[PDB]
Amino acid sequence: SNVPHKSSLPEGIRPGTVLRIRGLVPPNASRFHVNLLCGEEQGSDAALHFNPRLDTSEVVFNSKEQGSWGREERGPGVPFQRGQPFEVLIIASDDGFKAVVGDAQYHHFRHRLPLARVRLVEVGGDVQLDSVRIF
Amino acid sequence: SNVPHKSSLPEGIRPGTVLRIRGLVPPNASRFHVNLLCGEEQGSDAALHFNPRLDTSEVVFNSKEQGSWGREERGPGVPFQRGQPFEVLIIASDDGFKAVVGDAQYHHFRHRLPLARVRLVEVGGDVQLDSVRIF
Repeated sequence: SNVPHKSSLPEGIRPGTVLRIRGLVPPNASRFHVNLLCGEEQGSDAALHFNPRLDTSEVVFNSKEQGSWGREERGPGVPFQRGQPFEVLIIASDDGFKAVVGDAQYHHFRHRLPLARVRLVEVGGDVQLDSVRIF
Repeated sequence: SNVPHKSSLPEGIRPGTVLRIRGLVPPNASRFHVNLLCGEEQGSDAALHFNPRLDTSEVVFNSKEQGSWGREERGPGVPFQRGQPFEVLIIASDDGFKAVVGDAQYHHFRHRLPLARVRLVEVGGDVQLDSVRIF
């Protein structure tokens, strides 16, 4: 494992930016995450932390600012399964991020940090990442 | 076998809206269309008319305002084939519609009508639809 994926967003992201993540959850995965970060330094603020937790069957959403985590939000269940492929859309809108899993909107995360600060996508944890694409 | 597919959008669509269309272009297909319409009336204004033409090997984009069509825009060649499945994203931003076809950004259509007018997605013509989803 032990390596996160990083993708720069040269144009930043605006309402209408779509991140498509395709991958599969390894059969003994505990957790993985997708972070929208505001810069390339290791403590940088996270506009969005999307963290499916399959050892506890839940999906946590949060933000991180000046080094401290915000309040956890969480969706209905976990739309991921060990050993199973997935396709996630993270869609930037004017008032938040829409997290789509499969064929259904899973959660709407209202913006906590300004959208214009987001500068990179990071994908880490127990996941087999097939493809990260920005549209 | 096939039918005009309508998705009603009573709250409209906002920037950061993804229309995902999956289907088959059947073996003898001439052309098909995805319309973002402003109402349910016959001949409603169209914010976007997306029109792959298999018979002429072009993809046409246009609008229909106040009864008459605008000037057509064309994408580069035809990324559709008779007898092949496809995935199209139509992504609404503040300034236009982004068309993605099978992992490749394909064309950008600047708004000609205010996005707020859109009330209905219609998919018709020579296509065998798998799914239409609006996120």
